[PDB]
Amino acid sequence: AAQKSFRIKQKMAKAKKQNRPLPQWIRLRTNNTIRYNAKRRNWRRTKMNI
Amino acid sequence: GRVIRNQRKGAGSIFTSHTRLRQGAAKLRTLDYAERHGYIRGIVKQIVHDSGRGAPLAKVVFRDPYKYRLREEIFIANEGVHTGQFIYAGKKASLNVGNVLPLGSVPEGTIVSNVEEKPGDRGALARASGNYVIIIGHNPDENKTRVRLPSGAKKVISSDARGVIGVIAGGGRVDKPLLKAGRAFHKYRLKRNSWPKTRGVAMNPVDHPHGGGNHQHIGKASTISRGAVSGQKAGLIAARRTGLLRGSQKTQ
Amino acid sequence: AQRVTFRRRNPYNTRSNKIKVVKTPGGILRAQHVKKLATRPKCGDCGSALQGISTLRPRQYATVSKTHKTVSRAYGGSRCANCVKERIIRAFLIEEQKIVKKVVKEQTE
Amino acid sequence: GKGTPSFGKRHNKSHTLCNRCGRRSFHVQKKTCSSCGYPAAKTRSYNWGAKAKRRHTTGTGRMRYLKHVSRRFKNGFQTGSASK
RNA sequence: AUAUUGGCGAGAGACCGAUAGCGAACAAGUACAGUGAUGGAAAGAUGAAAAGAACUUUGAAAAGAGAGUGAAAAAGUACGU
RNA sequence: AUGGUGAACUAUGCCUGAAUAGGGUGAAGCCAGAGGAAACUCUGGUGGAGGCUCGUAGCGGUUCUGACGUGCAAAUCGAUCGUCGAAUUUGGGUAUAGGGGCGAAAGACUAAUCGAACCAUCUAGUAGCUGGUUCCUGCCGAAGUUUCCCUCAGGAUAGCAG
RNA sequence: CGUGGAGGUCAGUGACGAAGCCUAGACCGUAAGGUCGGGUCGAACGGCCUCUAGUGCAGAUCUUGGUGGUAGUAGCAAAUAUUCAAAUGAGAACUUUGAAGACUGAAGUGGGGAAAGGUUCCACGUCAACAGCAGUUGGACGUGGGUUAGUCGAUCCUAAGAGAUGGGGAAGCUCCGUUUCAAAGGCCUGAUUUUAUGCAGGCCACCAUCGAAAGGGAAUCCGGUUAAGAUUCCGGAACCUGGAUAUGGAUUCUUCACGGUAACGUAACUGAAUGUGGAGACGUCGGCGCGAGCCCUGGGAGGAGUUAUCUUUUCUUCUUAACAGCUUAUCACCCCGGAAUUGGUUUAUCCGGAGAUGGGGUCUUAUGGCUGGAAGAGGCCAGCACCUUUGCUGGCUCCGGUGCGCUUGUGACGGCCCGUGAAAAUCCACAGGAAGGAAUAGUUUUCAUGCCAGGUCGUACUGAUAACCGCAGCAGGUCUCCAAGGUGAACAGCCUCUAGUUGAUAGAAUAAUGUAGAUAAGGGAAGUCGGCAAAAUAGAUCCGUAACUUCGGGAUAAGGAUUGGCUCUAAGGGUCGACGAUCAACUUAGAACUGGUACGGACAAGGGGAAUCUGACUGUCUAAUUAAAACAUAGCAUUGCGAUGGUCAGAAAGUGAUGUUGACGCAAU
RNA sequence: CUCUUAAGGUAGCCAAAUGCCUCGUCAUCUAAUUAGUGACGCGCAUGAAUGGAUUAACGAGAUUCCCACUGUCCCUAUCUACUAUCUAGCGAAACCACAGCCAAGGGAACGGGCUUGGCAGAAUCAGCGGGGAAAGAAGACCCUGUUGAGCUUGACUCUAGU
RNA sequence: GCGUUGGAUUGUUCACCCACUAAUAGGGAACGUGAGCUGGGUUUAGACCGUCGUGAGACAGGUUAGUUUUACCCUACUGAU
RNA sequence: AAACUUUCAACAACGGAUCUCUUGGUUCUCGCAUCGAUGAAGAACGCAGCGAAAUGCGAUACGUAAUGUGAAUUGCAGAAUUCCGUGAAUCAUCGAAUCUUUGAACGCACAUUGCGCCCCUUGGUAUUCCAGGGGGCAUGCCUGUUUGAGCGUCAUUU
Ligand SMILES: [K+]
Ligand SMILES: [K+]
Ligand SMILES: [K+]
Ligand SMILES: [K+]
Ligand SMILES: [K+]
Ligand SMILES: [Mg+2]
Ligand SMILES: [Mg+2]
Ligand SMILES: [Mg+2]
Ligand SMILES: [Mg+2]
Ligand SMILES: [Mg+2]
Ligand SMILES: [Mg+2]
Ligand SMILES: [Mg+2]
Ligand SMILES: [Mg+2]
Ligand SMILES: [Mg+2]
Ligand SMILES: [Mg+2]
Ligand SMILES: [Mg+2]
Ligand SMILES: [Mg+2]
Ligand SMILES: [Mg+2]
Ligand SMILES: [Mg+2]
Ligand SMILES: [Mg+2]
Ligand SMILES: [Mg+2]
Ligand SMILES: [Mg+2]
Ligand SMILES: [Mg+2]
Ligand SMILES: [Mg+2]
Ligand SMILES: [Mg+2]
Ligand SMILES: [Mg+2]
Ligand SMILES: [Mg+2]
Ligand SMILES: [Mg+2]
Ligand SMILES: [Mg+2]
Ligand SMILES: [Mg+2]
Ligand SMILES: [Mg+2]
Ligand SMILES: [Mg+2]
Ligand SMILES: [Mg+2]
Ligand SMILES: [Mg+2]
Ligand SMILES: [Mg+2]
Ligand SMILES: [Mg+2]
Ligand SMILES: [Mg+2]
Ligand SMILES: [Mg+2]
Ligand SMILES: [Mg+2]
Ligand SMILES: [Mg+2]
Ligand SMILES: [Mg+2]
Ligand SMILES: [Mg+2]
Ligand SMILES: [Mg+2]
Ligand SMILES: [Mg+2]
Ligand SMILES: [Mg+2]
Ligand SMILES: [Mg+2]
Ligand SMILES: [Mg+2]
Ligand SMILES: [Mg+2]
Ligand SMILES: [Mg+2]
Ligand SMILES: [Mg+2]
Ligand SMILES: [Mg+2]
Ligand SMILES: [Mg+2]
Ligand SMILES: [Mg+2]
Ligand SMILES: [Mg+2]
Ligand SMILES: [Mg+2]
Ligand SMILES: [Mg+2]
Ligand SMILES: [Mg+2]
Ligand SMILES: [Mg+2]
Ligand SMILES: [Mg+2]
Ligand SMILES: [Mg+2]
Ligand SMILES: [Mg+2]
Ligand SMILES: [Mg+2]
Ligand SMILES: [Mg+2]
Ligand SMILES: [Mg+2]
Ligand SMILES: [Mg+2]
Ligand SMILES: [Mg+2]
Ligand SMILES: [Mg+2]
Ligand SMILES: [Mg+2]
Ligand SMILES: [Mg+2]
Ligand SMILES: [Mg+2]
Ligand SMILES: [Mg+2]
Ligand SMILES: [Mg+2]
Ligand SMILES: [Mg+2]
Ligand SMILES: [Mg+2]
Ligand SMILES: [Mg+2]
Ligand SMILES: [Mg+2]
Ligand SMILES: [Mg+2]
Ligand SMILES: [Mg+2]
Ligand SMILES: [Mg+2]
Ligand SMILES: [Mg+2]
Ligand SMILES: [Mg+2]
Ligand SMILES: [Mg+2]
Ligand SMILES: [Mg+2]
Ligand SMILES: [Mg+2]
Ligand SMILES: [Mg+2]
Ligand SMILES: [Mg+2]
Ligand SMILES: [Mg+2]
Ligand SMILES: [Mg+2]
Ligand SMILES: [Mg+2]
Ligand SMILES: [Mg+2]
Ligand SMILES: [Mg+2]
Ligand SMILES: [Mg+2]
Ligand SMILES: [Mg+2]
Ligand SMILES: [Mg+2]
Ligand SMILES: [Mg+2]
Ligand SMILES: [Mg+2]
Ligand SMILES: [Mg+2]
Ligand SMILES: [Mg+2]
Ligand SMILES: [Mg+2]
Ligand SMILES: [Mg+2]
Ligand SMILES: [Mg+2]
Ligand SMILES: [Zn+2]
Ligand SMILES: [Zn+2]
Repeated sequence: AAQKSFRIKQKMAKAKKQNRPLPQWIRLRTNNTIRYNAKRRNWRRTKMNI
Repeated sequence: GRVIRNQRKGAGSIFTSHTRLRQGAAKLRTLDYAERHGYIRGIVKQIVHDSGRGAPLAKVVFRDPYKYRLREEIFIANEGVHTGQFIYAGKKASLNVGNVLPLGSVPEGTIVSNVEEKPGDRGALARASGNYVIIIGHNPDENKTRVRLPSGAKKVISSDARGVIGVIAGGGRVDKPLLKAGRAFHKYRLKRNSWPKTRGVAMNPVDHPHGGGNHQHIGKASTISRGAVSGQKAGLIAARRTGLLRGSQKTQ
Repeated sequence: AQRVTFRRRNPYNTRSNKIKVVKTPGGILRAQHVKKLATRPKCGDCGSALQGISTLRPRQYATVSKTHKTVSRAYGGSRCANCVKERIIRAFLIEEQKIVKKVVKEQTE
Repeated sequence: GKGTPSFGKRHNKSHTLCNRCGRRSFHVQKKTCSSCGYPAAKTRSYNWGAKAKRRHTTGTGRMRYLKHVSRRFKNGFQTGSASK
């Protein structure tokens, strides 16, 4: 809203920091059934609902 | 099958009075030693409009008898009361318009306003614009005063109950046609959400006892017993009689 | 012509969001937010505006010398000159009437 | 109206984040969380809501003290040191 | 002595074998929907071992054709059958 | 049925804000003039009233029963329209919650849900009613009739069959 | 007969290939099925005797998943519109740049914001997916950068209201109530200074807290700066709050100032408790006055355009912030004076012996003027140097006019109400006179200067025909500020400037039938349920206007006439000294002339009348098939009720609504 | 003159948005009128705040006539844009027992199939609305159910309140 | 074989009258024909009246308002390869 | 005769059935009794050389201390190979600590990373203003302590 509470900004900061693809050195680990970031969010597809 | 409008009014959610603009409760002074034994002189500082009320209020400032300060009181202005006028309240105050006197201290035939029902309740009777109480007599033994109320009822009150000499100002107000739904709107906007009123006969049966039917009609007698219950008491509750009033009032 | 914008985040034409349009030394038009105008202090007896007393928003009176807020008279920046004169006359005359009432009561007995 | 045009007027949150559970179930006007019941002392739960109890019950977090209570019991709530 | 679809620790089964069995064998009460109470999935399998295809060639590239690894590429991660 | 969740839509009250070209008409009050014995009357100006009016922005939604009707759209689009300074329009805050609210009243509205919202549980609710009911071959092989039933799309009973 | 699993057995089959799967190949059985060969494959499985069951599918608008025909089909057609060239690139209708043509046309397709979103902002790389064509581009993908405050908000205040406590109710979750049936108190200080506290002198309490990013509110502006931040950064210049404070000034020998008749003036010019007052603090409309910005415009100093011809021409720059000093109003007030021959006076008729007009003064400082800030800034130019940082060097940035103009602020008024149009925090002042005060000196941080500090959170961007909601990049919905020229009554329509966009899949044809827009001889509603649809009318000026009427209307009734262009004519003003001089803007009326008799030339823009039914009217509702005669309404009538009450709430309450009420009221019809 | 009621519909008004008969009768309106209007009234079944009668003004209300006006029509024609069409790219859905030429017959009494005839030649494109008793939805009407729900009432049985 | 009409009133089918005409015959085709239209009527939900009903409500009684969806498939037909 | 349609086969597709697997579930049995104001369960936000999650943890942050084992961890990087050692480890064990903001949640509030008060201490002359560090201030109830109130009331002086 550009006049946001610190709580909202903090959740926004966490979302920005976790908005990234899978680290590519994962998928080299020994067993590693993890293929991709299945929790990837985008502002155009799914709303954070705060 | 539904809770009717007069039943919903009791919850007081949207039916509370719109009291934001009001000046305060209109009351006599607290019945104290000065008024019980002598009189106290205050001064009328303002005659002001009260929202939702027809009669104007008078802000009367008295000296505090026990602490150096002023005590402002909100009286209902009697007709003829003016700003800068000295108001006298007490057993020994003079029979002058605007003075507050015990009912026993005024002669028979006196016209008073804002009359206490009990001594010290600070005003209950004849408070609406143009209304007044008439002293019709005293009973000194078992000290009481018989008075005529605006409704025509005769009441016996303690001779220590106070009233204000004169008639409540603003009289004749209901003599002007409102002429307009808009004027009724603005009248009730400052009183309460009781307007406009849908006729119960224009509703459905679920909404009102009078609702339903292939024509709009009550269907049963609109005179409803006093012993009826909530949801039934729509129409003429406990009517002694109906029809155009022909003849004289004041039964014996 | 040059069109201006509000400078605070309030976008509504409220009483505390009044703007004038000033031309800057940069040669451009710009909105300038203007405070709400002050009301003249008024007599406590008659309600007229008090002569000689400065007209500021309430808290600005603390940032100003006593001269701006008072008048050199018996009721300063509280009551007007005519109201104070009326108070003088009423006090004097009513005290005299009180003395003569006391004398009348003492000599009617 | 009442469909697509009326959905355009949805910009005022009835609920915001709850301090206790973080679920965005704190009713702004009621000042009450519809999920955990904050600010009531008890945590809202119902036996008709078995799935919700399962969602929020003990063990759904890290348990942070209780995960070690069991080992401490097994060792008898000892207090000293292992004494090389 | 009795109870115990919770907790902790164990031993089992003529039980089910990834549309079954708990909703969830997997970053499952997750992703996602709803203002909210709540609702709530899908999704296991290269190969013994990545040895996960060096190198050449055509193509802007993706890729193709070869070459090669491998027991098998009629196993090429779009992977057992 | 029990226990919960909703007034971000909308209904209504309250609190606090905001918004509404340009025209027509020309009410009180006021000025001058004329007439009259008087009571008073008349004329011209001024003025700028009204839940007045034409008509923008608004707000609404008549008719085309137009467009679309696998839509731009689970209600829109175009023209034509009602209204447009107060019972006006609207933001935010706030209150009212399900046999409850709210209703200038249509059983309307109460989050695409209303002649009783939504959510979960009771609950795999009951169904004389509809649909389905999964391998082969061999042998035997019907009844729609009797009596009774709040029975007449059902059952019991006897009969027919194994 | 077949299937999953179980006991026994065949010391059964099997990596030299179990199971599974495929196989118009073979055999057995009436059949359910069984067996074999071949291919594929890779780790288990079978015959028989028994045991056991979640044991056999074609259906259940069956469940889950997958897949078709339809079918390269329906379609990708609203929002005027694109074109040329170059660059980039593998590839260009769509990217970039340039050129052109257009549009939004200031009630924007512009510039900002609130809610919401949450990184979408910006840069670099970059096109697998997404952008219903494309894509080298992107709100995409990958990696990073980015949001700077004492002064802008939140924070503080209270509003409707929410809600602890004390108490009461409730089995209870909890409910009521918000100052109440409460022992609800800290902040001041003589003394105590065994210590500025306890005892011990004395002054004030009908009470938590939450509730506004649009209400109230301490204080900041200009210029510059970034890829992206700016009232936050930088430069300069201010201000407020809290504190500390020392000088100067002021005051005091008549201690707590002088002046003015007065209104009041000032650099100050003591002032506790307590009280009082003011500000905060308030509706709406109308005309009038004034200011600011904008619009228009003259001269001049610059730059640009046109120049066959004309145009001393067309466009453009010429600016001045917060803050500070001096000065400046309407209103109001004071002194003199005493007014009828009543005068003054507004557009609007109010004012005067309760003292007018007049003469002279006082005041608020909205606001304007000058100066400082501040020309050093910003703007417009010119002349040089340039592998760069870029360097510079100069000049000018001036003086006016105008108004029913627009936007806005404001003042004095006027109209309106049975409507009279918040509260609190906070700040100030007064009354009072507690106390404290001077003479090799006391007093004064409301005068000046000087010193220190001002925390926390937000701050990017969009705000929508793509950043919100509507399943989406959806023709829907979603609050608000600013607002240029012309025509015109006009924020109408139409065209244009600044700014922005040129985005909607395209190319080629031009059948039917459509959707949207139009025209039509003669007739003129014969069509049709019905004039549905369409047409006709339309602006302004002048004339003329009926029935009926509640006398207000009806009414733009009806019905007519005129309207362009051009050249003139007349009338309506300001300032200054019966006139003279000077200056200025439009509105109205008329005349001649003129023309393919056109002229509200586009745009814009009533059809009218005679009646009947019905509802008085304005207003309201079935969001999404009904706008009506339905509802409401004012008016009328009836009913209940005098508070230990009427009506209505609550499970109960030491509980509520009406009620901050009182019969001219509330409640029910 | 009777029977008779609580009272017997008064003032008004009417084939009216209330009149069955009924397109009532008379008049007017027209060439022609189940329409409109004005009258009449033993009025199935008009009528007095369940308001009667009337009413200026107002009305996106219902209706009749007239003038104007017109493609509503006689009776159609033509033009423009965008589609449709063809192409490059992109690319769904409804629906689908199997499918798709008729006539008659019989048949669950209206066949695409069956019988008897007629016939019958690949693959197709644009249109079209006869048929597919086309699609959309377990008919909303009707009936049945010992299935409900909304609403009402001296139904049965209760209940808050009082 | 060939034609069998234009109108006033009414949703109307029917009827009735005006009028022209050679004549203004009767009928069928799912009482032909609504993915051909229209929607005046009937026949949802709004509303008014009359009679009936205590009432909610009823009325082959009257009155006013009231969303008419889809073809691109197969055949048939019209044209066209 | 092609094309086209249909049927079958082979190979290739589409799709993910079948078969075989199984650190999962389900049911039965046996044993045990241990959450929290010494702040629980739950929540938010952070923490790694390179992590978005799961898991672990709390500014001592995929952990510190202690004990045991005895040489790893591993995807890369780095370190180390003394590793015959108080010593690797994403080991096990776990008795000592840390334990942000919260939460019954406790100074008052909380749609605020809002607002106080007390003590010690540090800096800015500083008891008073501002700031930094540390430690505290909820309610009900119980026992006790201290200070009090009430002509409720006793005694003494009077
Ligand atoms: K009413
Ligand atoms: K009724
Ligand atoms: K002064
Ligand atoms: K409009
Ligand atoms: K129902
Ligand atoms: Mg009424
Ligand atoms: Mg109704
Ligand atoms: Mg009822
Ligand atoms: Mg009743
Ligand atoms: Mg009705
Ligand atoms: Mg002054
Ligand atoms: Mg709804
Ligand atoms: Mg809300
Ligand atoms: Mg599963
Ligand atoms: Mg697999
Ligand atoms: Mg193999
Ligand atoms: Mg709301
Ligand atoms: Mg109008
Ligand atoms: Mg529309
Ligand atoms: Mg339509
Ligand atoms: Mg269509
Ligand atoms: Mg109804
Ligand atoms: Mg069952
Ligand atoms: Mg047999
Ligand atoms: Mg029986
Ligand atoms: Mg049957
Ligand atoms: Mg089994
Ligand atoms: Mg094999
Ligand atoms: Mg086969
Ligand atoms: Mg294997
Ligand atoms: Mg089974
Ligand atoms: Mg099957
Ligand atoms: Mg079957
Ligand atoms: Mg099926
Ligand atoms: Mg399926
Ligand atoms: Mg196509
Ligand atoms: Mg289309
Ligand atoms: Mg277009
Ligand atoms: Mg370009
Ligand atoms: Mg345009
Ligand atoms: Mg344009
Ligand atoms: Mg960008
Ligand atoms: Mg594309
Ligand atoms: Mg592409
Ligand atoms: Mg990005
Ligand atoms: Mg501020
Ligand atoms: Mg409470
Ligand atoms: Mg607050
Ligand atoms: Mg504010
Ligand atoms: Mg910016
Ligand atoms: Mg600075
Ligand atoms: Mg002096
Ligand atoms: Mg004077
Ligand atoms: Mg100023
Ligand atoms: Mg404005
Ligand atoms: Mg910004
Ligand atoms: Mg922005
Ligand atoms: Mg914008
Ligand atoms: Mg969206
Ligand atoms: Mg003009
Ligand atoms: Mg014609
Ligand atoms: Mg013609
Ligand atoms: Mg004609
Ligand atoms: Mg006709
Ligand atoms: Mg006809
Ligand atoms: Mg007709
Ligand atoms: Mg029309
Ligand atoms: Mg006319
Ligand atoms: Mg007329
Ligand atoms: Mg009406
Ligand atoms: Mg009006
Ligand atoms: Mg509707
Ligand atoms: Mg409608
Ligand atoms: Mg009515
Ligand atoms: Mg009669
Ligand atoms: Mg009649
Ligand atoms: Mg008639
Ligand atoms: Mg006719
Ligand atoms: Mg009567
Ligand atoms: Mg009647
Ligand atoms: Mg109207
Ligand atoms: Mg046939
Ligand atoms: Mg037959
Ligand atoms: Mg068939
Ligand atoms: Mg045949
Ligand atoms: Mg053929
Ligand atoms: Mg068709
Ligand atoms: Mg057909
Ligand atoms: Mg059925
Ligand atoms: Mg059904
Ligand atoms: Mg039965
Ligand atoms: Mg029932
Ligand atoms: Mg038919
Ligand atoms: Mg048909
Ligand atoms: Mg149809
Ligand atoms: Mg038909
Ligand atoms: Mg109809
Ligand atoms: Mg109906
Ligand atoms: Mg009746
Ligand atoms: Mg019927
Ligand atoms: Mg902790
Ligand atoms: Zn005064
Ligand atoms: Zn919660």
